[PDB]
Amino acid sequence: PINLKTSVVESREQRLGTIIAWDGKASDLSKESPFSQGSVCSEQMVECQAGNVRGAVLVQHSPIGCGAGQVIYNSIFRNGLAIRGLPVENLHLISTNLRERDMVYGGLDKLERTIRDAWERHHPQAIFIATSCPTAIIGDDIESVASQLEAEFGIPVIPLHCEGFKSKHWSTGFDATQHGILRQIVRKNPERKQEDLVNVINLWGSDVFGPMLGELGLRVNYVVDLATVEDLAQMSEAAATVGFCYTLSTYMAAALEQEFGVPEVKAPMPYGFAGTDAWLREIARVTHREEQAEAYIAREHARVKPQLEALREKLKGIKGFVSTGSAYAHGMIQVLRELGVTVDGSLVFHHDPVYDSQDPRQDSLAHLVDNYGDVGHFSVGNRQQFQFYGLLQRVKPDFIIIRHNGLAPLASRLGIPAIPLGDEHIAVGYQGILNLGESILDVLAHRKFHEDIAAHVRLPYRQDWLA
Amino acid sequence: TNSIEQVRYICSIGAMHSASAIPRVIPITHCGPGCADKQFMNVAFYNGFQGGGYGGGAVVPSTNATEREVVFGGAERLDELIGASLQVLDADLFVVLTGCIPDLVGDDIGSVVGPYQKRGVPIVYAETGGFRGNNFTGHELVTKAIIDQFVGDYDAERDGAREPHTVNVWSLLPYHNTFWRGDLTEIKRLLEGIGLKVNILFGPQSAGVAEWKAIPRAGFNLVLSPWLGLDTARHLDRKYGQPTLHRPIIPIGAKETGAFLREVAAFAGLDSAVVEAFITAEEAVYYRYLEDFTDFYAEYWWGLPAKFAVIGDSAYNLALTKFLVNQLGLIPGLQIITDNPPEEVREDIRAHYHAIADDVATDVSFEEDSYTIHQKIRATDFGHKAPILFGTTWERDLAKELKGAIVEVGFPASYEVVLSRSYLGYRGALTLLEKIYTTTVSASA
Amino acid sequence: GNNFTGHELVTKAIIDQFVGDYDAERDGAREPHTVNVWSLLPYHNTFWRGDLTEIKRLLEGIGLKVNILFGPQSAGVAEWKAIPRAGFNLVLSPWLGLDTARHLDRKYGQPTLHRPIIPIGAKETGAFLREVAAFAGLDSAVVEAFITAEEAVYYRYLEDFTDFYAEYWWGLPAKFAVIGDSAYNLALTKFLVNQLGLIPGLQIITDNPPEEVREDIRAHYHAIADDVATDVSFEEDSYTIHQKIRATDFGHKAPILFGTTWERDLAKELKGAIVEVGFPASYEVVLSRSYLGYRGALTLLEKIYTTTVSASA
Amino acid sequence: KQIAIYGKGGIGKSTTTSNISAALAEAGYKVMQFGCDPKSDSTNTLRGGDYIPSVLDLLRENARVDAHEAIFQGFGGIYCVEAGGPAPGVGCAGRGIITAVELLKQQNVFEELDLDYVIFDVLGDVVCGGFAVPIREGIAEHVFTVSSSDFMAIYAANNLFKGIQKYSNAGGALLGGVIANSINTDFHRDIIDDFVARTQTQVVQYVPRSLTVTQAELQGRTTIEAAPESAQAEIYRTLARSIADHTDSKVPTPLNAQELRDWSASWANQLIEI
Amino acid sequence: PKQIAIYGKGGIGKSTTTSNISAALAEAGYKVMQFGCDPKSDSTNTLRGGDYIPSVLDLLRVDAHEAIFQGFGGIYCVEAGGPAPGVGCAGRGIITAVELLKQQNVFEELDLDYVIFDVLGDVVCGGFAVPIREGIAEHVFTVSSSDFMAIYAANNLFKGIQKYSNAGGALLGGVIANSINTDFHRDIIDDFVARTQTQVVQYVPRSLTVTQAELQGRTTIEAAPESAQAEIYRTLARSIADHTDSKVPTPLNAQELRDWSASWANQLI
Ligand SMILES: Nc1ncnc2c1ncn2[C@@H]1O[C@H](COP(=O)(O)OP(=O)(O)O)[C@@H](O)[C@H]1O
Ligand SMILES: Nc1ncnc2c1ncn2[C@@H]1O[C@H](COP(=O)(O)OP(=O)(O)O)[C@@H](O)[C@H]1O
Ligand code: CLF
Ligand code: SF4
Ligand SMILES: [Mg+2]
Ligand SMILES: [Mg+2]
Repeated sequence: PINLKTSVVESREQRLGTIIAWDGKASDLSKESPFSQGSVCSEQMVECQAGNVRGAVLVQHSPIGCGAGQVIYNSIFRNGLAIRGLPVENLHLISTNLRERDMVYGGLDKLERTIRDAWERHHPQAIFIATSCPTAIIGDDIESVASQLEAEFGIPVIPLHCEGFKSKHWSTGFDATQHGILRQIVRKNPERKQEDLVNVINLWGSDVFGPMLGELGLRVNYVVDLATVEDLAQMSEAAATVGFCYTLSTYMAAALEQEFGVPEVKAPMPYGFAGTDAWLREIARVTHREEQAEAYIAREHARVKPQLEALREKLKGIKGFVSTGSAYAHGMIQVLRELGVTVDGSLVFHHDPVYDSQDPRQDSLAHLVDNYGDVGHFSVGNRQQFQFYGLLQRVKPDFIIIRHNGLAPLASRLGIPAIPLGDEHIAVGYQGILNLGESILDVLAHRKFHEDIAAHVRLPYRQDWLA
Repeated sequence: TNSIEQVRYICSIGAMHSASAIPRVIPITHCGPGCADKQFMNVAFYNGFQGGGYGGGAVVPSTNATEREVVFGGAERLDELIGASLQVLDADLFVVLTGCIPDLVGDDIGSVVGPYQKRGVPIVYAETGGFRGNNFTGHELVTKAIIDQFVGDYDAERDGAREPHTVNVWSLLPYHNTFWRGDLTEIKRLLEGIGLKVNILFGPQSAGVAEWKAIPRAGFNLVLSPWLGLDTARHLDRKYGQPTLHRPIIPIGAKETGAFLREVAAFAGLDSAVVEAFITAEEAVYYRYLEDFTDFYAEYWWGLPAKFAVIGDSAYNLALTKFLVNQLGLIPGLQIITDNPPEEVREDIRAHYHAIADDVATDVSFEEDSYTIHQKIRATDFGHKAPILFGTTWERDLAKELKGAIVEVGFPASYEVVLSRSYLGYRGALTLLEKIYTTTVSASA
Repeated sequence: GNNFTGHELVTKAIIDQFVGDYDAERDGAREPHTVNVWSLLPYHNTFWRGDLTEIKRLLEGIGLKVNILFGPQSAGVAEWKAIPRAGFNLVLSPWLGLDTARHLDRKYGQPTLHRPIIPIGAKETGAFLREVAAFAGLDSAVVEAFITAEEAVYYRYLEDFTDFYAEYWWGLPAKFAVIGDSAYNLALTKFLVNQLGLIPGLQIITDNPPEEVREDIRAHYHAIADDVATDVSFEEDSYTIHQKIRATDFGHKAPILFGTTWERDLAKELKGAIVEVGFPASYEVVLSRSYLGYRGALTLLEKIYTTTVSASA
Repeated sequence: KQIAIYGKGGIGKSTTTSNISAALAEAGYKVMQFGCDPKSDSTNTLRGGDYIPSVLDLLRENARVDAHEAIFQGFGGIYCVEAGGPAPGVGCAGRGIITAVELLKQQNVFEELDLDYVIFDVLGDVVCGGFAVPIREGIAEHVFTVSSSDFMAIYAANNLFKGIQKYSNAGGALLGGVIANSINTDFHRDIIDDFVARTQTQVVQYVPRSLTVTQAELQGRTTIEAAPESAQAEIYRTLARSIADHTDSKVPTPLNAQELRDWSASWANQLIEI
Repeated sequence: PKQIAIYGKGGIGKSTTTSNISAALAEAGYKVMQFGCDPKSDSTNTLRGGDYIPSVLDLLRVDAHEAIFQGFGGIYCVEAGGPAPGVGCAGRGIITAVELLKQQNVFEELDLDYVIFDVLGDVVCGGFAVPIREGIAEHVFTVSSSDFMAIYAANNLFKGIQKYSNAGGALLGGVIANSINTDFHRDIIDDFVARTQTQVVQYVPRSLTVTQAELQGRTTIEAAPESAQAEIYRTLARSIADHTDSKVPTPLNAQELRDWSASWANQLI
């Protein structure tokens, strides 16, 4: 089980067995369960998760350098607000701005002053504290300050332990924020059960679950991202917890089921006809809505399938390739087969053999392999583009699928266009398939830019190794 | 107070982009797993949507210090990384940048990089921890490390004589000033116009590490920044004996550019006919694009904003404050320099704002916290007209609330896509005028 | 007619009266390496000044003596008096200046190099410069050296733009529509199709071209690239073109409009982006920006994708 | 009950901690001794001297750590566990202790062993917050500093009092008293008694310097083990009795530099004529 | 300047022996600087008379000369300092102090004949091994006594130093003996040094003259220059002054030292 008694979250590698290196056939990564270029840390994922909670202020206990990530996540936060029909504003992340003397004598007074400043300036309903590499090397003991100031102000003060070097993969930064929210914000033993509300563990993508579950007579509680401290608080009252990506939804949903009694759905992720059907059968079986689902399954099968016949014709024998993420990547590898696109290789940045829910019927890789066939050049690598070049020349695809930065520009210099899917709801469900077909068509038209770049560019790698 | 909302700069290890900005140079980082990605994705990709380039972005090797590299040290990881990088990557020069972990733990970096240098490998190591400062301090550290460990000793009878008409240009920070590529292109174009051989040392115009090996042969050093690059210049003066010219104000516009070029020429001793002929042609091109703008800006019915508030690093902060005062005649409102200069240069920086015009005297406050910046903008009544905010993506909401317009001119410029845009010199001044007044006019659109 | 007819009457009048007749032994021998350029309508193409600056720069770079005849780069009546001394007349426009070119051929005998597509980018500009060099028989060494230098500069800024272009989080527009004169219409379609690879959705030429050239322009749009075949329609009424824009299907993605101020409201109706490329450009101040050539393509990309990402701005 | 032992370097922290741990084990208590030293010698006398891999030596050679695999059963049944760390001059041992304590807290081994006493034998140079972890508001409440009659030992004890005072006014541990080590002459007892009286603290016990300890050390054994009936083992048994029932912990009240100097100067005039 | 470092077990006599060596060297006319790498700020206690002086870190641009205080015999006493125990990072503090001293060129703008780095007992991070890097110190001696844990600490420190000795750093000059009174002490401290292939610089006995001088805040050279311990320390300072033979450490393994100790347990039975 998840250990919530501690103010420190274990790492994802320690809790699951994260594998951040591998090359082979996806069937083998499924049966199994010197040079580096830089990765992501857990502090960045904490910035993007706990920094997008509305009504709360995240404190970065670090040197000012670790606070650089406010720019990208501020832009994502603003665009998510604009997408989700909310007023647009900048997120406020505050840094303790530690210096060399604070490395020598400790920086706990600066942390306390920064928390008090957050409370004074914004008066939030919650305050998160983000730890970094240097403040974990010196052991600053942030929990005492957190407890004292929480007792003083009244609002919860949540210490998040999200050092970069603690874990080899950055997915632990989701664990940290979810751990803190579970331990402090989510109210325990509530006296109100909102039987029409379901917790959708999602990101800053267009609202597609709202209309989709509205046909099932459900209200949507988007959490963590663009969520309110009260929405996070009323997460023990919802009738179910769901999400789109398994990787971002294991810890919080499993801990909710174990502790707060929120039912958790063990259903395939909603990508493709089979996956989305099986996903709706169970999100509507938990909420006892197994009568408005078949009437929505049939309606969408009678609406998207006629348009998918002509869409598979426009993409015949086209090669694809997914190079990003862990679980929002097996979903692409499975939707692309729904369009008939050839996918003989992929690159996922990590692979969790088990999930926090520990349920065998939640393997995304097994779903991708058993249904929709196998991938013969499956490869795991923690966002390293000296290895992406080898994979690209090994499979030689017409287009790739990316969501995270760092891999698309290399393929562009090789003349291989990429589909950027920052809006994670674009490829969700039946309209998701219909949108991904159009996206592939548009990208294949964009191939002229990457072919022009590939003919007038020099890769930094050396021909001794390029071979 | 210590706190900093909405950071205005990045880590000292983010000076890896100073090395990556040199052509055919690939920095190597000894740090935590996400220091390189964070610094790139925030100073380049969401600061004008600039790319990694040749040896930047996801090309930068990194040790990605795990828990093993902290408890037991990671000098052998850096040694192994350099050994593998010498065979994986093709770089003229490798720069080693240590994070806050090797600096706190006390890894003996010299004992690892030194053996490579003794073999003739072009590699360099710099100590840039997170606690040491921001990316400006790291920039100075990287420049000094490259100089000392790659340029090495100088012998005129072996390495070549000294050309009095060759200048090293120490100017705005690469990749942090959003328009640095075009700005360096403009600076080099003007310097080559007045008759100099330019070692721009950064960006596409640079010649790579061959230009850096020629640093001692340069006649002097130009520091085109209010405070950045003065440590490098002093180190070079001590080491090789090169005189330095400190031009604190970066010349946006024909008025400042003429004076800048005249002072550089009076330094070197260039021909006063080539300088006044290049300047004559540049003025001729520049002025004729102004009459038509005049017509617009001297006869606009709906009125133009009169007060501005520049919030940015000292270089652009002071170039923009000088331009928006001596050319556009705008009212200088709130000026805040947010790059955290050293305390010793603050007085002279401010004294530049005192003499910002014969008729106008202003002042700047050094503030790295954006909450206090926002509160001083709120606490400065900007007349009856709306004020124009010259800042970053953090001022969008405040400018919308103050009924005014915002022009993004520095880090982070999250709503500009920049390829070759420049705001310095003649062409850059024209582009800046277009951007400013397109933004102001686009208020009823 | 319109301002285009007035332009081709004014130029013909100056050529017929002020320039007068030509005597090769009196006014100077014809220079085979001097070119006359008849490309853009001044003050109607909003960005004509930077465009002519870039065109003159390119033509001078490959090794020609350029009579640009419009804008600050010109010398006025000195370049117009050198019209008979030029080696050939370059019509860098789909149909604007062809009548003037024929008038010059009849009056003097200058061969006309017709270049319907104005170059934006490196491929189009390289092809344009090689075709001009082949026409005037210039030294291919200077031509190739200049092309190499310009492409070395260009593909660097494109090596930097490629990260955003292939990696932007929220995606980028796939289809476009161009509304304006035929010159810019065609240049922008060729660029957006060959450099960027955008899908042409609706091209409407609003300058009322004469029927004697419309088939030629339609042919130029029938092959806008080796593999994409599009087309173009001629409608001078704003209401009709707005209805045709509303009647056009683009897809799940909101398109990008290369129209003008009259398409601002229509652009907001489609939740898309509007890049004012034609007339009237009432919501942007223009001094020296250019949208064609080697340096102008980068500025065009800057404007397009600054407008694209500035939806949450 | 969770205990932490501090003091000057090389003063007997490991030795006296091992002795009292063995005395507690012989009485029938479940005692676990956690070594916070990179040298991994804190529990050397509970195992016979033979090397035992630590937790930091299970982290460098594995990816998922089971804290149990690093728990070793020593003399008398003591759960002797070493934190370990790098060799001198490399790495970061303080972060190593942070990681070790965090690991055994997350594994909840403090509560799954049905322990009675958890004693943290710390090093003598508490140089970072990694080595103050066992006095950090929820891990231990009884802190004792080993000191001797030597003035530098008393200087280190006063410095450690100043250090612990920060954690005491944070909900952390309170100073429980002073352990007196290597005290043979009456001057040795008198000077340390006056120091303790001047700092508002108490002496739990006085242990003399003996050769029993030396010999039992060479062998790798404890004084309770090598000499279960000597005159030095009995003093360790009584100090273990006196530390088991200790409850009167206080916020440390150290002397500033001038006061400690003046005190030492005053006690220098008493050694001349003693 | 002949630059020396002193290591060994904590609380074993590194600071006492170092101050006595510095005093005996300054008694001979040389210029000696003693640098304290312990954040307790007590290495030069017996040279300043026990009075508190500010440390380097209490100045963290800086002018490292304001942290230089000279005491008995004109010895330049420099203390790195640091936080109170249990907070911050003292290793980074020693790194910062040494970096500031080097950047200020203190060791060369002073004309010192000797520099003796007195380090703390628990070398835990690479910031405490700064003295034994390349170009910093060349002679390193580890104080140890007849106590088995003193020998253990010395052997572990030889293991730690071997990394720097093999990487162009300082070489193990030898061993300093302290608290050596009986013949068994001498025998058991000679066997270890013969097993590790190094040399005992000298032997120092445990005398109450050092206790008296300590309480008084002085060193035996100043306190009782006419006593036996002062002459022993003068001989030790002279030996350190002319020492040249430094070798790469050859430390014993865990089993080797375990059997060595078992072989010496029976010598007392
Ligand atoms: N009371 C004592 N009797 C005999 N030897 C002692 C006594 N106190 C300490 N020692 C010896 O002094 C040395 C200090 O070792 P140790 O107890 O491990 O110190 P620390 O734990 O403070 O680092 C060891 O040889 C130890 O056995
Ligand atoms: N030879 C000696 N004779 C008597 N007392 C000594 C002798 N050597 C050291 N001491 C005392 O033992 C204690 C050890 O302290 P110190 O020299 O500072 O150790 P370290 O600096 O190595 O931790 C001090 O009280 C010191 O005066
Ligand atoms: S001040 Fe330090 S060197 Fe500077 S950027 Fe920060 S760690 Fe790095 Fe951080 S972002 Fe994450 S938590 Fe460490 S790995 Fe890195
Ligand atoms: S002083 Fe402590 S925290 Fe700092 S490097 Fe050394 S062991 Fe690590
Ligand atoms: Mg010990
Ligand atoms: Mg000492």
